Amino acid sequence: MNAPPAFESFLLFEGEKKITINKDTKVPNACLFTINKEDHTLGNIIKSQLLKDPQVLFAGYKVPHPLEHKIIIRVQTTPDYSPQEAFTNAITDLISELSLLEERFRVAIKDKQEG
Amino acid sequence: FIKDDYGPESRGFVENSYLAGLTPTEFFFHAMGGREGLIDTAVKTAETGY
Amino acid sequence: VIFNRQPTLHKMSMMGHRVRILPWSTFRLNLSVTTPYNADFDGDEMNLHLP
Amino acid sequence: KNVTLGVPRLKELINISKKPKTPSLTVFLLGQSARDAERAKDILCRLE
DNA sequence: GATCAAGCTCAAGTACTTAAGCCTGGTCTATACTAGTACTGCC
RNA sequence: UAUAUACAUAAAGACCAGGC
DNA sequence: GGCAGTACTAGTATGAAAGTACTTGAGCTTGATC
Ligand SMILES: [Mg+2]
Repeated sequence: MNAPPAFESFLLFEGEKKITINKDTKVPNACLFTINKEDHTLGNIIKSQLLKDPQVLFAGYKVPHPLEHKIIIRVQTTPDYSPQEAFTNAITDLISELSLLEERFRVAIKDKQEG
Repeated sequence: FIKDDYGPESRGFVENSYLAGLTPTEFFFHAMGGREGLIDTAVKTAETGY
Repeated sequence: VIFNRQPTLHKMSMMGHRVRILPWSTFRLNLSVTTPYNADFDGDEMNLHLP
Repeated sequence: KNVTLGVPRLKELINISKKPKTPSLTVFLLGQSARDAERAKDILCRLE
């Protein structure tokens, strides 16, 4: 009777922003992103792309609680590199990876069939 | 068992481990020693609460 | 809320808590808290008294 | 020496029952009758 | 100095009060006797 | 046009089964 | 056709507790009287 709807995990209702950016006062150049209606699929890709960036000192995510679906990503970069720039370059670098993987998987298919 | 057997097997010593498994009688004596645990837990609670 | 489990043997079996509202049907409590109430999770139940 | 302990002994102290299941009296010896077992067994016979 | 009666104390027997905390389900709840009313059969 | 349909009833007890 | 008797229905009436405390009875000792 209290079971939440199945669709409630990936669907946003009125008023919920997808992303919420809040600066972090503990630290200089630290920012904390809040992603609604996402899980470890999306959060883990980005964290692991941020740690390749040598100008990123810290990156990590957590699901605060499993029953509510949101991600919280802290990022701390070096001075004169903004933590919002770090998080955008991460997303464009995956897109430039996954667009290279979808093209290389199509070539191996045609090679595989009758070849 | 034979009358007047005081040996370790007749009087309830179980020489098997739960992994190798208890033999038939050792299973019954092990059940007699566990009943004394269930009974205590049912009796003592009503005294300790009064 | 105040939060209880019978029988209450000592006073650590009634302790005030701070509500957080989550789905599904069961009260949920930290595991360190299962020492005072002497409650393991197999079919247990606990009362809730909202002051 | 089997003495009662646990909850059955707790009802005795609480109720202050006149007759406990296991009344017992410990007895200490003063002089040489403390060290020597033979001198002690002598007093042992006087108490029993 | 002795005996009997009365009073007081001790021991034994009989009677009275209690036996965990909370919670969820179910099934089942008089019978017998007496009186009054209605229907049937007989004069 | 105005005004109105406002809540109560499922008794109690007994035994039985189970839960922690 | 009318009255009496019998039967049926409805309502009313009634083994495997333990312990402590109090009361009663019996026995012993002391005092008074012969
Ligand atoms: Mg349990």
